[PDB]
Amino acid sequence: DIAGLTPCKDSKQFAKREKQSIKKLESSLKLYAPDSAPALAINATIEKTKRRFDNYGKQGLLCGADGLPHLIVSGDQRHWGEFITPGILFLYIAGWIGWVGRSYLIAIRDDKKPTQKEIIIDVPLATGLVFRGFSWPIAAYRELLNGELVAKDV
Amino acid sequence: MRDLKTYLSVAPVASTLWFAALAGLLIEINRFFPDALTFPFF
Amino acid sequence: TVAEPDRPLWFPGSTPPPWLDGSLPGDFGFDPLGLGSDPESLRWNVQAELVHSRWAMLGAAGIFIPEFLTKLGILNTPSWYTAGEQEYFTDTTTLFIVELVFIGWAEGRRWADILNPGCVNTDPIFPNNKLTGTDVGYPGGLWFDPLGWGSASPQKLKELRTKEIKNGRLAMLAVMGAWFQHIYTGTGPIDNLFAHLADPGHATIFAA
Amino acid sequence: KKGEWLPGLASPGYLTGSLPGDNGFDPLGLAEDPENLKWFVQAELVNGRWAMLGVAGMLLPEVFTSIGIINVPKWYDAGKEEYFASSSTLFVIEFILFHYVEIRRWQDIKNPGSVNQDPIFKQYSLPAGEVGYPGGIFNPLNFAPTLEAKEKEIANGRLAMLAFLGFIIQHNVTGKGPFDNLLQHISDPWHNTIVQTL
Ligand code: CLA
Ligand code: CLA
Ligand code: CLA
Ligand SMILES: CC(/C=C/C=C(C)/C=C/[C@@]12O[C@]1(C)C[C@@H](O)CC2(C)C)=C\C=C\C=C(C)\C=C\C=C(C)\C=C\[C@@]12O[C@]1(C)C[C@@H](O)CC2(C)C
Ligand SMILES: CC(/C=C/C=C(C)/C=C/[C@@]12O[C@]1(C)C[C@@H](O)CC2(C)C)=C\C=C\C=C(C)\C=C\C=C(C)\C=C\[C@@]12O[C@]1(C)C[C@@H](O)CC2(C)C
Ligand SMILES: CC1=C[C@H](O)CC(C)(C)[C@H]1/C=C/C(C)=C/C=C/C(C)=C/C=C/C=C(C)/C=C/C=C(C)/C=C/C1=C(C)C[C@H](O)CC1(C)C
Repeated sequence: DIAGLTPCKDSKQFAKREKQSIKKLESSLKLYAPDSAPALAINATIEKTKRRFDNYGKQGLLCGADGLPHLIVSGDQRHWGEFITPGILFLYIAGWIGWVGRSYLIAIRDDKKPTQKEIIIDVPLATGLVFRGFSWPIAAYRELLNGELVAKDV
Repeated sequence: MRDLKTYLSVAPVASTLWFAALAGLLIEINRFFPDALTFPFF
Repeated sequence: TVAEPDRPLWFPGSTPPPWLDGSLPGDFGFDPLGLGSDPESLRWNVQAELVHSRWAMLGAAGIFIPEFLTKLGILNTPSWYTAGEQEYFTDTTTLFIVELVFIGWAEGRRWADILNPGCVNTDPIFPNNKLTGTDVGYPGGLWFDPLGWGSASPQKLKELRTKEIKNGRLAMLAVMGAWFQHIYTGTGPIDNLFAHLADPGHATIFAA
Repeated sequence: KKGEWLPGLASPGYLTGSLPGDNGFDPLGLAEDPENLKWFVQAELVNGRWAMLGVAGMLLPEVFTSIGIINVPKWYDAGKEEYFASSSTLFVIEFILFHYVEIRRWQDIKNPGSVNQDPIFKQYSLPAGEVGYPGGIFNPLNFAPTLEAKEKEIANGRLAMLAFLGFIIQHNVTGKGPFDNLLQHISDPWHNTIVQTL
């Protein structure tokens, strides 16, 4: 397949890794009471490990010669879940954060003692401002088009 | 009360409460959807 | 405000805080931590105590009478504590979410007036209905004052509001006590009352 | 009394009820700028008209087919049915036709009245209306573009937009069209909601 990698569900090294992982935990479960707190905790993580391997298999990840799920970021549409849709989500959240911060800075820039509102947050103003980040992309686009995102005069 | 509200909004305390809330949120999210290497919904 | 200078205090002999001049219904000068030294915060907390006491009076009724009336064999209400999961015609989520929108709109109306007194009084469909009350927390209206029992000159009404708030403080403590009693023991409140009255010297919290 | 989305909250300063459908609803401060507002009123109108047409064509055929008059596919399937032409052919046709019409509309948004006249026949222009509601030939029955009439269009358009949101989310989590959803709910309501769906 892409870059010579093979679908983990059909790979052999990916399975071997899963069985080996599951094997060692089972050993930790032994030498204790069969239904003890520690034993119950070990069981829980065994089931968790089995779920993680099956989830990896289901999502169609690519496995190399070591059986480790490699991530493709070239833009192939069979793999947007690996980098590009999480990337769009990140860009959204980071723009939210930055836009809210910038909005706040602009709003408090007009007092006489603006540093007072920086070492001691005006939380009412901040809570009024936080939710504009939800629409930050449209606001920023229209601010760029308006020409008011970038300060002229500098 | 007013002054307690002020002090509770000083930068270090505001930021520790913010980051504790953020940590709680991320911890719970990964407690419900653990071992996530991708976005598998759409 | 009638600044009762010599009202009976919770701690006799000690001066009440300055922001508590007896203006509020049932003011006994109790604010050691000074949680209400701000006029806006004072107002907000007056609203909070009132709504808490009303909810808690409704809850104290709905806990203590059904089990005092099913202890005696009148009907068969289950234990108020585990009364949450005994299934009904639907699931808890459908009823909770349906009720949340229902309860939510009324709460929003209260917020609209708590933060802006007398700006939501009238009805959105038939604008001729006009909830009566002129004080925040005391909305009146045909809906909340059909009997008009306390629309008289501000004398009896002031002693009527104190009555409400005192019953309400008692109810808040009552409801919390039933929850604490139900967590510590494993019985019902009427059961605890009957036991402590059967053997007062020995059947108390110092029984574990 | 310009309408209030939240009875206890005052309305923003940039909104002054001049525009039809103004209920003081802009919590996120999206139109604090006049030019932003002027662009957004056009955006809302065109989105709402498209949504009206869209959920009309999405829902009305469904009840028409489910009461046994026509036999149309589901909207989430009708694209797969093959028609007299390839799908890509239809797509590029629509692309070229839409590109010319949208460009025209854009040129009038940017400079009102600059594209009123027919570019082929130099007679047959448009009467000087106002941006967003282009009268003339786009108004054959010649109804009165009254303010209350404009408000009705804005009110309906917003309802259609919410209806479309509902249609797509409903189909994504349920697995079927809108009318099947409604009849299957009102069949037994207390056990057919989102709670049971999720
Ligand atoms: C370093 C070289 C390079 C670069 C730059 C790219 C770039 C790209 N490749 Mg490619 N690729 C490469 C090398 C490269 N590739 C190589 C060497 C191979 C062979 C292994 C491939 C094989 C390959 C395949 C097989 C495919 C791609 C695809 C793609 C595209 C996927 C992303 C997309 O569709 O657009 C962007 C996606 C979006 C959803 C757009 C949303 C982004 C928004 C608009 C920006 C967000 C900003 C913010 C949140 C909001 C705006 C704010 C602002 C207004 C202020 C993309 C443009 C895919 C493709 O063809 O694309 C369709 C695909 O099929 N590539
Ligand atoms: C309003 C918050 C804010 C915003 C919008 C930006 C925006 C930007 N920063 Mg910056 N930065 C910030 C805060 C912010 N920064 C703080 C607090 C620091 C001190 C650590 C820095 C240190 C910094 C450096 C050293 C550099 C930038 C750079 C940049 C530019 C490139 C993006 C980047 O790499 O950032 C990087 C982001 C960081 C290094 C850390 C960000 C800190 C947090 C995430 C933001 C704080 C938000 C605020 C506390 C929330 C208050 C909201 C209110 C409601 C209370 C970009 C325009 C780079 C640049 O010059 O571009 C060419 C660059 O080299 N920033
Ligand atoms: C609202 C008033 C009220 C009343 C009338 C009662 C009555 C009773 N409680 Mg109870 N309780 C209350 C509140 C109340 N409680 C509150 C708020 C809590 C949470 C701390 C508790 C927690 C509690 C526990 C854990 C237990 C009881 C128990 C009991 C029974 C025996 C008393 C005892 O031994 O424990 C002492 C109870 C307390 C020290 C809490 C009382 C403190 C508040 C402030 C009430 C003060 C009374 C008030 C000032 C005067 C009442 C006015 C009027 C009705 C006379 C008894 C019938 C015991 C029982 O089950 O009997 C076997 C028991 O196990 N209560
Ligand atoms: C509201 C409430 C309870 C509501 C419960 C309801 C509605 C339950 C309804 C039910 O449906 C359930 C769910 C189950 C159903 O089967 C039955 C019922 C029962 C019908 C309790 C509040 C209970 C609230 C309580 C007890 C609060 C106590 C606060 C105190 C003591 C503070 C005092 C001070 O703050 C001052 C005033 C000044 C400061 O300076 C100093 C200090 C000391 C801090
Ligand atoms: C255009 C549209 C849909 C168009 C659909 C079409 C053409 C369907 C076409 C077809 O069906 C046919 C006919 C036949 C089928 O066989 C095939 C398809 C192809 C299926 C929906 C828009 C849908 C648009 C939607 C849902 C918009 C939602 C906007 C919201 C909620 C914004 C609210 C706020 O913005 C305010 C108002 C104020 C801000 O301050 C705060 C917030 C909260 C942000
Ligand atoms: C703790 C404990 C323990 C032990 O063991 C046991 C016991 C004994 C049980 C306990 C105790 C308890 C208690 C104390 C309780 C109390 C309560 C209360 C106070 C209530 C009130 C309660 C009160 C109440 C309800 C009241 C109510 C009122 C009302 C409805 C009114 C109404 C109305 C109005 C508005 C208006 C109009 O015009 C008139 C009318 C229509 C008429």
